[PDB]
Amino acid sequence: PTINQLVRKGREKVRKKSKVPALKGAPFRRGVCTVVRTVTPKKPNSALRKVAKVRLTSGYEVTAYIPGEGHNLQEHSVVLIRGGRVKDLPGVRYHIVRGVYDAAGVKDRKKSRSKYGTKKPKEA
Amino acid sequence: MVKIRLARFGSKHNPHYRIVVTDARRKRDGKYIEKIGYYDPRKTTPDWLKVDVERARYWLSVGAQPTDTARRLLRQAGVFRQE
Amino acid sequence: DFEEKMILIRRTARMQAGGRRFRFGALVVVGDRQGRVGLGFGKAPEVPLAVQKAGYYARRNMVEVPLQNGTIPHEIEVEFGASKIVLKPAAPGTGVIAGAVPRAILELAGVTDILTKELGSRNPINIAYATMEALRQLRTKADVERLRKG
Amino acid sequence: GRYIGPVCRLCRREGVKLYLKGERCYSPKCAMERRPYPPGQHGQKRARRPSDYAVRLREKQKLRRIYGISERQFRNLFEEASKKKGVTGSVFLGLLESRLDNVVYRLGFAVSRRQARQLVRHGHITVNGRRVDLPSYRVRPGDEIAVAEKSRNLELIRQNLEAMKGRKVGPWLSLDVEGMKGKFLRLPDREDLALPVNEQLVIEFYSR
Amino acid sequence: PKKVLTGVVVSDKMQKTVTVLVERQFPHPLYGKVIKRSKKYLAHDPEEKYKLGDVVEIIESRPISKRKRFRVLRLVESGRMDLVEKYLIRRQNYQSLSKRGGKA
Amino acid sequence: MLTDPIADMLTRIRNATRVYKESTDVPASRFKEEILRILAREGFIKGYERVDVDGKPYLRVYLKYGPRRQGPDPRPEQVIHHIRRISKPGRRVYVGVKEIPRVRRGLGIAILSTSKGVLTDREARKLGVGGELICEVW
RNA sequence: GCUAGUUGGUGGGGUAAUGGCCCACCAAGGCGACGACGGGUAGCCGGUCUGAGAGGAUGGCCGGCCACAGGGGCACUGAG
RNA sequence: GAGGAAGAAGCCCUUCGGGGUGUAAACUCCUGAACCCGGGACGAAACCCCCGACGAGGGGACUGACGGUACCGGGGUAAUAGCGCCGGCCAACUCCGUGCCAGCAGCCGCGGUAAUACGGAGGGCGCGAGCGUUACCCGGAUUCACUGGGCGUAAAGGGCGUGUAGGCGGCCUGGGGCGUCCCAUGUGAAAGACCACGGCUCAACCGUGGGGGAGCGUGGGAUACGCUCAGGCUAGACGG
RNA sequence: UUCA
Ligand SMILES: [K+]
Ligand SMILES: [K+]
Ligand SMILES: [K+]
Ligand SMILES: [K+]
Ligand SMILES: [K+]
Ligand SMILES: [K+]
Ligand SMILES: [Mg+2]
Ligand SMILES: [Mg+2]
Ligand SMILES: [Mg+2]
Ligand SMILES: [Mg+2]
Ligand SMILES: [Mg+2]
Ligand SMILES: [Mg+2]
Ligand SMILES: [Mg+2]
Ligand SMILES: [Mg+2]
Ligand SMILES: [Mg+2]
Ligand SMILES: [Mg+2]
Ligand SMILES: [Mg+2]
Ligand SMILES: [Mg+2]
Ligand SMILES: [Mg+2]
Ligand SMILES: [Mg+2]
Ligand SMILES: [Mg+2]
Ligand SMILES: [Mg+2]
Ligand SMILES: [Mg+2]
Ligand SMILES: [Mg+2]
Ligand SMILES: [Mg+2]
Ligand SMILES: [Mg+2]
Ligand SMILES: [Mg+2]
Ligand SMILES: [Mg+2]
Ligand SMILES: [Mg+2]
Ligand SMILES: [Mg+2]
Ligand SMILES: [Mg+2]
Ligand SMILES: [Mg+2]
Ligand SMILES: [Mg+2]
Ligand SMILES: [Mg+2]
Ligand SMILES: [Mg+2]
Ligand SMILES: [Mg+2]
Ligand SMILES: [Mg+2]
Ligand SMILES: [Mg+2]
Ligand SMILES: [Mg+2]
Ligand SMILES: [Mg+2]
Ligand SMILES: [Mg+2]
Ligand SMILES: [Mg+2]
Ligand SMILES: [Mg+2]
Ligand SMILES: [Mg+2]
Ligand SMILES: [Mg+2]
Ligand SMILES: [Mg+2]
Ligand SMILES: [Mg+2]
Ligand SMILES: [Mg+2]
Ligand SMILES: [Mg+2]
Ligand SMILES: [Mg+2]
Ligand SMILES: [Mg+2]
Ligand SMILES: [Mg+2]
Ligand SMILES: [Mg+2]
Ligand SMILES: [Mg+2]
Ligand SMILES: [Mg+2]
Ligand SMILES: [Mg+2]
Ligand SMILES: [Mg+2]
Ligand SMILES: [Mg+2]
Ligand SMILES: [Mg+2]
Ligand SMILES: [Mg+2]
Ligand SMILES: [Mg+2]
Ligand SMILES: [Mg+2]
Ligand SMILES: [Mg+2]
Ligand SMILES: [Mg+2]
Ligand SMILES: [Mg+2]
Ligand SMILES: [Mg+2]
Ligand SMILES: [Zn+2]
Repeated sequence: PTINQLVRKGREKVRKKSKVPALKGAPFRRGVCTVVRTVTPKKPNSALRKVAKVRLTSGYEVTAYIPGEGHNLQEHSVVLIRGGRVKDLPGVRYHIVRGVYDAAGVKDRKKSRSKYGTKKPKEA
Repeated sequence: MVKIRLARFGSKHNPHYRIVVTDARRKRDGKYIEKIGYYDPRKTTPDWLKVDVERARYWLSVGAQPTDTARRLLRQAGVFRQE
Repeated sequence: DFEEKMILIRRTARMQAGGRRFRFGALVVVGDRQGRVGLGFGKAPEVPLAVQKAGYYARRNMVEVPLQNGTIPHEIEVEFGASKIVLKPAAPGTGVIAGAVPRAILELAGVTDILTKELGSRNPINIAYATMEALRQLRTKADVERLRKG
Repeated sequence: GRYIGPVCRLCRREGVKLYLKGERCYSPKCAMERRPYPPGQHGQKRARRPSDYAVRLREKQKLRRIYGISERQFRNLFEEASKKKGVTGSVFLGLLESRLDNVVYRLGFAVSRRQARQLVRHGHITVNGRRVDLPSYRVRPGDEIAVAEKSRNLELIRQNLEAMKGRKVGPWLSLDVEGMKGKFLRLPDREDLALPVNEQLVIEFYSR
Repeated sequence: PKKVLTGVVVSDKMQKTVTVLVERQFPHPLYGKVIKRSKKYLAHDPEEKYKLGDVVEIIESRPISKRKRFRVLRLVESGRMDLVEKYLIRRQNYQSLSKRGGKA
Repeated sequence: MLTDPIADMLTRIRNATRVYKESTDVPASRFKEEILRILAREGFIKGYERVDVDGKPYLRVYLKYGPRRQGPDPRPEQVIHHIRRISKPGRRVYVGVKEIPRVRRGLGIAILSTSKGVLTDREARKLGVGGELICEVW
């Protein structure tokens, strides 16, 4: 564009849209489970991914993924949302933090324990 | 009434003052009108007190009122000597 | 004498009745770190043969780089295809700040302090080619002097 | 904490002799003797063409494992060197060679840089007369690096300083075996140094 | 120093008050090209002396009315509505920038 | 209109050298003439001279080139490898003395129009003045 | 497209002081695409972070200025 | 910390000969963080009092929260290590268990009985009083392109005119100097940032000193270019 | 019919 045009309209700064509206962008947000369903992923995957509807304190009701081998989440299970998309589950943009609130850490896990919230086991 | 007092600079347990000319009503470590010396109460260097008598003499000549301690440092730096 | 650095080797594919037939391509830089570099892009059914040709084509594609205390005598911007490469003269102790492809050309050319930037299409092939051209277009006060004397 | 663990294993990975031990890393046994292949269950298999990154990283791990410093510490020094006027490369080595714990080693008061570190921390060393137990202390040209009088009669200080008798020292230093003193004459040039490191590759590692 | 500006009188419809249009010229902060900007100042004319087309010098003065902080200093050149024209026409265009039109 | 006479001249020079002309004409103008002197003096062009092509005043610019060359494409290297208009109508460019650029670490030249006349980036620096940055050449 | 204290004038009132700051009365004016008006958002700065730079993003702590003291409005006393 | 086996046991891998963990451990010998005992601060020298003049000078006395802390001396025990990762990007590979399940996943993608990608294990790579995760900012992103982009077929030429505002504008002279350029000069608080010395054993954190510029104000100067005013010209334009 |  001519410099004149630039003086006339200038350039437009490009904004960025959040991938995780868990308000205040806050690192995490608290919620209560509404449902604890199971879900089938999109091509070319197949399985029963574990999901939960959470009624966030932010005033939102989003679908959170429950990582780990197995879980212990019922309805009124209060939990912490952190935000992490699940690639094959369109719609799931948050992960549930294991080890906080009613969500148990993953039992028996020995490797990436920081994630999955699993205290270190001692030996003999 | 304007003052010639000490403003604190340094670290915790490590004070270093600036002999300063500031309005009495202003914050201690606030905006001062002029710096005219410095003081290291711990004398960590041979140079723990400089003043510049010429300027200090000026402010006194216009109503500057020194704090008791500011006065002692000023004296020690020959500000009031007259012999 | 001549040191060789392999820029990239790739397995390309052609199609035939019943199945696809392969072939390899290799980019090789050669230089004495004394001011001479050559680029070669050899292709053959096998990697090794590919690299062989690469080297060969390179030695007959040498360029005279006017080093001046480990650096270039002036900035040049060369565009090759949609690839653009920028070369800026730097002082001692800067090193060769450049991406893998142009870096290899430059080091083997005996450049030790240079500033660069890859713009536009970063196709290694075309960037490799833009670099050689840049070095090739470099001139020296002397050269300018003879061009303008007469 | 500065590492603390199997050391003649780091030598093996770098495929080069790192005299971390010292006394034993001389008498055919630093493992780099009849076992110069990296440690691990796969240690003897053929290695693949290391990636440029890999090569820069290994070289940086080499130089840094020599002075036995942490990455945090090591990095800060590099930065200090990038700022400083002059070739941000030789300077960097110079700074490393100025660490007290290192100079203590270069003057042979200790056998290794690890052993030299403990000697400083335990206060058996002195700069310009005053005690100093800071391994990271930077020795400036002109400083005198002696041994605590109260230490001059230490089983270890005698033995090491004894064996130093007759041996020459870095062109930039100067020992006094008798009085157990020494002087940091000048920052060594790269020419004065002679370690298995390609400094440039380290600068490159931190440009990425 | 009290600011002194220079502009054209584009309104003598106020009792002892003239509207002076002042033009500024300067490099654009980011794009460089020299752009032209301007502002109308209400100045003081106690004698109702100055009139349209009048190019004058305006000087920073002690408040005279709300938004009237300048007194006319002197005449630079008289009559020249060519300027008041551009101004007047420009304002006319505005009639055709709403819901209706204004030919051409 | 012509809009930018100076640019028109730089381009005629550019276009002509690209097809290796002997010389090339450019509608004459004082200002343009001052530019040419710098080009001549600098050895970018053999020289120039006023001419009256069909009544009107022009300026024959005599172009320079390197020697014939080896291999395919024996065409001579250009003396004027680059000639770029910097300041232009509607986007004028001015620089202070400390803002005068250094074309190709000195191998090139920048032509400024200062209140002390038209000068090269070095000349200008010497006379300690700045002005409109007309163009760069190398 | 906006405007009636609205824009300007005379006189007054008020204040340390200019001023539609307020009031009488006279004039029709004033502002707007070089956006007025309306809506949204936000204390501003020294500076901080990033960037080769130009830029981009930002004010926590510290220093300067401003604003507020449950929400509005109001004067009194005083150099303030 | 130094020494310490052609290299225990256990665990892992095995072609089954052996290879790993690994000088690592065990042990031997040194040094002694913690602790224990002593000593024990600077920060505080004024106000005031006496002399002298309630001055200048000169004496005198009081006052320490932190703190019995900092530091100093003596004695003195081998004395916490975790966390992430190992398909490519991206440093780091094997066994078993799983069977498109259970699950991983930043992007590309892994799992359908021979999975270096899942879970465990051995080994390995990074950092290490931290490692990881999430969130947000700049970067890379010349991916809003002033520096530094584009629009025939990739996203992009308005369906075409007429023409308002505006932007831009040929060749000579001469005024004026608005833009522009130059010299002086005021301003550019302190912190901060850069540099040089210093003070805490280093550093972090501090002081002290030095250098700096845009911006704007003022005074003076220049006039090539842009601007403006005044003349002129005929190649652009229009007319006959 | 789906995934390679
Ligand atoms: K090209
Ligand atoms: K209107
Ligand atoms: K800012
Ligand atoms: K006295
Ligand atoms: K695995
Ligand atoms: K970004
Ligand atoms: Mg959230
Ligand atoms: Mg499905
Ligand atoms: Mg699948
Ligand atoms: Mg994510
Ligand atoms: Mg999925
Ligand atoms: Mg007072
Ligand atoms: Mg006040
Ligand atoms: Mg105040
Ligand atoms: Mg391949
Ligand atoms: Mg050459
Ligand atoms: Mg081509
Ligand atoms: Mg292109
Ligand atoms: Mg691209
Ligand atoms: Mg440096
Ligand atoms: Mg009035
Ligand atoms: Mg007047
Ligand atoms: Mg050109
Ligand atoms: Mg300027
Ligand atoms: Mg009044
Ligand atoms: Mg009054
Ligand atoms: Mg009003
Ligand atoms: Mg009034
Ligand atoms: Mg305006
Ligand atoms: Mg707010
Ligand atoms: Mg950048
Ligand atoms: Mg950028
Ligand atoms: Mg801001
Ligand atoms: Mg309020
Ligand atoms: Mg409240
Ligand atoms: Mg109230
Ligand atoms: Mg209130
Ligand atoms: Mg009072
Ligand atoms: Mg050991
Ligand atoms: Mg004390
Ligand atoms: Mg008495
Ligand atoms: Mg008395
Ligand atoms: Mg006294
Ligand atoms: Mg008291
Ligand atoms: Mg002790
Ligand atoms: Mg790898
Ligand atoms: Mg994992
Ligand atoms: Mg630490
Ligand atoms: Mg950008
Ligand atoms: Mg984008
Ligand atoms: Mg552009
Ligand atoms: Mg594009
Ligand atoms: Mg299209
Ligand atoms: Mg069309
Ligand atoms: Mg269309
Ligand atoms: Mg038209
Ligand atoms: Mg027009
Ligand atoms: Mg013109
Ligand atoms: Mg001027
Ligand atoms: Mg200035
Ligand atoms: Mg400042
Ligand atoms: Mg120090
Ligand atoms: Mg300073
Ligand atoms: Mg004319
Ligand atoms: Mg069917
Ligand atoms: Mg499938
Ligand atoms: Zn070793």
